[PDB]
Amino acid sequence: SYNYAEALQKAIYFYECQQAGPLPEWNRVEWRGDATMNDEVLGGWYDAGDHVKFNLPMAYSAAMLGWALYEYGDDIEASGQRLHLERNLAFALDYLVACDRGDSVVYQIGDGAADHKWWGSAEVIEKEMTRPYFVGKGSAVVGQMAAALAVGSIVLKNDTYLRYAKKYFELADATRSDSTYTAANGFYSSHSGFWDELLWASTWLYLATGDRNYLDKAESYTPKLNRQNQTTDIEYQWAHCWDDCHYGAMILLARATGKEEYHKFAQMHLDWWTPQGYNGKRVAYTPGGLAHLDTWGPLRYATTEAFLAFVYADSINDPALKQKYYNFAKSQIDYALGSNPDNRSYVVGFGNNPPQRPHHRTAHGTWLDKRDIPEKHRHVLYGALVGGPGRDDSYEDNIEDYVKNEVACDYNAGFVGALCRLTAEYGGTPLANFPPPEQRDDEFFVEAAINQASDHFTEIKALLNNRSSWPARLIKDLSYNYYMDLTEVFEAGYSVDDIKVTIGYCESGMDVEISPITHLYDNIYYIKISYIDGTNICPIGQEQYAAELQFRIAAPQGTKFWDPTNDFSYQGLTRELAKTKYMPVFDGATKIFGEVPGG
Amino acid sequence: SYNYAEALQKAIYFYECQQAGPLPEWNRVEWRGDATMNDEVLGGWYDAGDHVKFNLPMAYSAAMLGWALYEYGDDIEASGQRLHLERNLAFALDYLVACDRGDSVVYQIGDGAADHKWWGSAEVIEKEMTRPYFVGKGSAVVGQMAAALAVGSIVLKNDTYLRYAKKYFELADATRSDSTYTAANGFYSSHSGFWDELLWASTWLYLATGDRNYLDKAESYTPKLNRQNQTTDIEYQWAHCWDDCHYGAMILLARATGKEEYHKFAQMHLDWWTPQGYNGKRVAYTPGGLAHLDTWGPLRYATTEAFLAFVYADSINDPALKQKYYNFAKSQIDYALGSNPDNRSYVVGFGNNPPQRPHHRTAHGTWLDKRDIPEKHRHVLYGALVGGPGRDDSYEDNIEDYVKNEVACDYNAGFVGALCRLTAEYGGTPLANFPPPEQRDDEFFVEAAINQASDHFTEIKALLNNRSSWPARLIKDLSYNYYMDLTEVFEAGYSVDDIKVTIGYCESGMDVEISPITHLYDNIYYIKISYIDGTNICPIGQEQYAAELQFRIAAPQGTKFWDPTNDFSYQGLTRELAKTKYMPVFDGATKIFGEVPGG
Ligand SMILES: OC[C@H]1O[C@@H](O[C@H]2[C@H](O)[C@@H](O)[C@H](O[C@H]3[C@H](O)[C@@H](O)[C@H](O)O[C@@H]3CO)O[C@@H]2CO)[C@H](O)[C@@H](O)[C@@H]1O
Ligand SMILES: OC[C@H]1O[C@@H](O[C@H]2[C@H](O)[C@@H](O)[C@H](O[C@H]3[C@H](O)[C@@H](O)[C@H](O)O[C@@H]3CO)O[C@@H]2CO)[C@H](O)[C@@H](O)[C@@H]1O
Ligand SMILES: OC[C@H]1O[C@@H](O[C@H]2[C@H](O)[C@@H](O)[C@H](O)O[C@@H]2CO)[C@H](O)[C@@H](O)[C@@H]1O
Ligand SMILES: OC[C@H]1O[C@@H](O[C@H]2[C@H](O)[C@@H](O)[C@H](O)O[C@@H]2CO)[C@H](O)[C@@H](O)[C@@H]1O
Ligand SMILES: [Br-]
Ligand SMILES: [Br-]
Ligand SMILES: [Br-]
Ligand SMILES: [Br-]
Ligand SMILES: [Br-]
Ligand SMILES: [Br-]
Ligand SMILES: [Ca+2]
Ligand SMILES: [Ca+2]
Ligand SMILES: [Ca+2]
Ligand SMILES: [Ca+2]
Ligand SMILES: [Cl-]
Ligand SMILES: [Cl-]
Ligand SMILES: [Cl-]
Ligand SMILES: [Cl-]
Ligand SMILES: [Cl-]
Ligand SMILES: [Cl-]
Repeated sequence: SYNYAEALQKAIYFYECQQAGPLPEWNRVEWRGDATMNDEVLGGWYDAGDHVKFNLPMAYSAAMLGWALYEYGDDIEASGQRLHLERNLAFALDYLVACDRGDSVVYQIGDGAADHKWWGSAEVIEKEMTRPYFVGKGSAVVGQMAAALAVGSIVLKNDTYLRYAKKYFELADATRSDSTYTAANGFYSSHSGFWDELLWASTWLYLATGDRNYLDKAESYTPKLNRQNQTTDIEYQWAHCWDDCHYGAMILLARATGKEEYHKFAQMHLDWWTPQGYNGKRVAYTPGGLAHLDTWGPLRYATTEAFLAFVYADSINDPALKQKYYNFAKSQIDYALGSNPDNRSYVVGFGNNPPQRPHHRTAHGTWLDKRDIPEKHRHVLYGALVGGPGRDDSYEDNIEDYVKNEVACDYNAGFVGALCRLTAEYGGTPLANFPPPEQRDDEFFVEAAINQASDHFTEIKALLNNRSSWPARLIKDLSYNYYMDLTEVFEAGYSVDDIKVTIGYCESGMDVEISPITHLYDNIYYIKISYIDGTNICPIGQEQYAAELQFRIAAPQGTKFWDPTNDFSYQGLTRELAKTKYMPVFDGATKIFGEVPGG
Repeated sequence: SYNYAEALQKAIYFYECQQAGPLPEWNRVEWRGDATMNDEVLGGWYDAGDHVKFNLPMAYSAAMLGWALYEYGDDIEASGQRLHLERNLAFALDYLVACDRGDSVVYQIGDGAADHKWWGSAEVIEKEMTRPYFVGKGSAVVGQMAAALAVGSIVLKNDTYLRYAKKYFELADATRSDSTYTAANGFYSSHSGFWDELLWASTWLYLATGDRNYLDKAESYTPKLNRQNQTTDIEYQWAHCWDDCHYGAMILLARATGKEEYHKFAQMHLDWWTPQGYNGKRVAYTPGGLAHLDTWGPLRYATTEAFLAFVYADSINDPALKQKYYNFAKSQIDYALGSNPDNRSYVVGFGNNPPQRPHHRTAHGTWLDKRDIPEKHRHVLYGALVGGPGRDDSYEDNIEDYVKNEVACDYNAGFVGALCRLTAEYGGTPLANFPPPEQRDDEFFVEAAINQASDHFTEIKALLNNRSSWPARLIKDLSYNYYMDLTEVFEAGYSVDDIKVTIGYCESGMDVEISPITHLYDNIYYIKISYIDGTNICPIGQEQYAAELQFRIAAPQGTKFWDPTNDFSYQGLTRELAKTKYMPVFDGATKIFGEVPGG
């Protein structure tokens, strides 16, 4: 089968890849640093392969993580993953508490259009754009926030989360309107309305407190749910998801009240997902056996359903129904992990032939605001469940396909609960030395070329690069040195002041200084090129990743002695721009790349 | 009717505006310097409003100026213009001799297509492009060169001119082909063929030598001349012009031999030009009275025929014919001078309401390869006869109209000879102080703007301009100074070494240095911006006429003393670029523009 413990390990790690700054000390991702530190609310998760904090799918995802712990936290101790899941969840819940603004909440950080227009790493995005925030009291988003904190308070034994959960619930339930929820439009619009979120939140508050007032509230919301088409049944032909949690709330109410109506719903809905269907009606299935709800993120929907199915089956006694729901659930998870017509994992860094080009900016690690360069991802986004194949099982691993190769908090969330269930049952041993170290590239370096050369001068075209990625970062006090040998000038009967330093081109907006020619030792001299605000050299675009200077060092015109062939920093240069080690880069007084004459 | 001596004075001065480098000592044009000094053959005239040396019209123009002297040289001594005409002619003839290559000649300098694509002054064109030369033995071009030298040898009493007239004629007569005359195609293509040039050259050689053999040659060419349409007559329904000199040749042979065939031709030809016409055939006439041969350079054709008409009338005795031809001649010239429906001169810088926007590069004096800027010409192209009006006497003085407002060597050539005839008869007094000095604008200067101001720095955007025009020219050792008062620095406890100079932008290809901050006197200091090869600041285009530099002069970050309001070079600067006199420009050690503190 699969190593379900390893899959869970990675599936949890994914959330560490998504953390906004400040990072917790326990963050295990070597290519992530503090990012978006000027955000109006710190911490929390970037939503997908972007850098927007969208509170609806964020809170949804945390609620699902808390649900996993609530069902199976004791059952996953063997795998060693319980503590990882717990602290990863607190990280998000802390963000939700931090969004509190009294009569409203911060519900979004980032303008989605502007965020999406740019391709580059989290840690440098503030060099590209200012990130706005948005405040309101939308019942769906605030209700999902309440739900997340309620389940959170239970599994994390935390009074503060419970107090915020109640506050948020009262706010959503007083407001009864999504009219102040605007900034997520077209990305995470409230399609189903807010009645499902009030149901889901009050259900979890009932589970957290035992106060039957919340049970009464919860049940009072079920006649407000959307109907299946034009019938009197509650809608069941869809998945538990970021926009609609009434599905799982009904399952939770089945077990807590034992009432018939909730079991009838549960089995109607779950039946529609199974290959056997509900009275001849069923979700689309690929020939390969994937329950395929929609073009967008079909694995997300099916793996979340596998979780609901495991929980409902674990909660009933009928062996026929248990087997049917268990076999549906395991079949969807196993599809995602490799049991499909291509025998390939749809989880990054897991299993056989996993996706290698997820639509994920920071894991990609470009310097150029381009998706095609670099042609391979510089980092491994371990654990990320991709969108998945089409209705016909077709799929290509292509960074451009944000439909099939998107990754997201909400994709991973229900998938994590399902993997908890499968680990509990089959165990497995998590990877010992995970995550292993990545192969790194040079991050700060000069590329140089002989721009023009004559028998009295050397002209150098120098581009000081910031292509950092481990993590992408900014360095203000950047400089580099050009080392020369003046033996031939002295031997011909000339001196240092016979040699003059000039500039032939200085890139606009890169405030720059060049030192006088300076003695190092013997006949070896150098100039330092210093950028006053080196942070403007950053991997955010075609123009910004490198600063260009053209400088000339010249002997008096007409003369013939100049010999650049013995100059340390001239070594290996051609007419073509290339990386060189012999023009070393410094951060303040510390050399960070290259070599120096002697030492 | 007009001050013909003044018109003649100016018409000759036009050729001095046309001269290529090296210019003779006696050149009277303040806005012309040595130009195109890298040409394969030096001297000669730029053809038109451009900078090509086109040997066919150049030599034709020379031959015509020679003819003027031949007929009316003694008669114009009263005008004071004989010497001026003679040395101007000698200038062009010297060029024709210098074109000798033995079995071939240089017949063109500059590529017409390449030259005409660019709009700027003669003296800076080598910064723009590299000029080719062309060699061949075209019978028309070699023949015309021979003719010019043959007449020149007479009027200037010069054995070398005769020697080369004979050389070129023998080459043109042995080759009998225009096949190697290709470089001027589309500009000065040989349309008529070469038989007319051989007839013209051999006629002038006969008049120079008295050698009967040249007469026999000349007469032997007459059967090869083009016919008039389908008929038996030699073509008569055009003008003597750069392409076809058989008209003047027949007039010369009429007088030399007295033969009836030549007299018959001349009268037929001249009748076709007169208002009475020739047996019902006539050149087009504008209602205002201009014989209008063609939309291109109509004044050129009419005024050349005025000269031929004067010469033929002065050579016969029939009183009716004399009066008919003289009336025709004087009426064409007077039209050009202002006897027209607009009562306006079509000679630049002469008479009432003359043209002010001729199609002439160097006279315009741009700095940025545009016709429309500056909107008034910087220089007065005295004496230039423009193309002239349309068929209905319409005309607008528009730089863009290269049909109506073109000027050229051949436009002025016949014209000069006709003005010689008129001043001979009516005299007139030439202008005593001609040419008077031009009003100049500033040529080298800084435009500056406050690029950014802060409580601890000044940042300047500075453009060092070369919009030279009197004459357009190149300066290598260009620099300018930025002056500051550092009183507030010292009063706050800081030193000169606490003030840092950086660069925020340096235009590509402009080798520049900036001095350390330098003491002038008291608490006045400066930095000198020096361009190592300032000849790259030149008025040849939008990028070239100025070098942009952004520099910053900064006290430490955090300090509050910096005060630009007492800095000499800050006076008057705003956030928009403007010329400033307080950032003086230097050529080497010489201040060429602006003011210095304490002076
Ligand atoms: O009407 C059918 C069901 O619709 C459900 O809402 C879905 C929207 O109709 C669907 O367009 C949307 O898709 C998202 C996708 O979830 C996300 O991963 C991607 O980035 O953006 C897509 C485009 O917006 O998904 C939602 C939720 O699945 C209702 O929730 C449900 O009640 C209704 O039956
Ligand atoms: O075909 C009739 C006559 O043509 C004469 O040639 C002229 C060309 O036909 C005409 O196109 C050319 O026009 C020049 C113009 O003179 C010049 O100022 C301008 O810059 O460019 C135009 C294109 O070259 O003029 C020539 C000369 O008049 C023949 O010489 C003549 O024999 C013939 O009957
Ligand atoms: O919203 C769908 C999808 O969009 C992704 O961004 C686009 C962006 O919309 C467009 O402006 C830019 O030109 O191309 C990018 C890359 O496709 C975004 O990256 C995804 O997160 C999102 O699912
Ligand atoms: O040959 C006709 C006429 O052309 C003029 O040059 C043009 C040039 O051909 C074109 O490339 C450019 O765009 O505009 C200029 C000005 O019209 C040339 O200046 C004349 O001397 C010439 O008679
Ligand atoms: Br609000
Ligand atoms: Br590993
Ligand atoms: Br080293
Ligand atoms: Br005057
Ligand atoms: Br201070
Ligand atoms: Br002064
Ligand atoms: Ca909803
Ligand atoms: Ca050396
Ligand atoms: Ca001809
Ligand atoms: Ca000051
Ligand atoms: Cl990968
Ligand atoms: Cl690559
Ligand atoms: Cl040849
Ligand atoms: Cl008449
Ligand atoms: Cl003028
Ligand atoms: Cl102007």
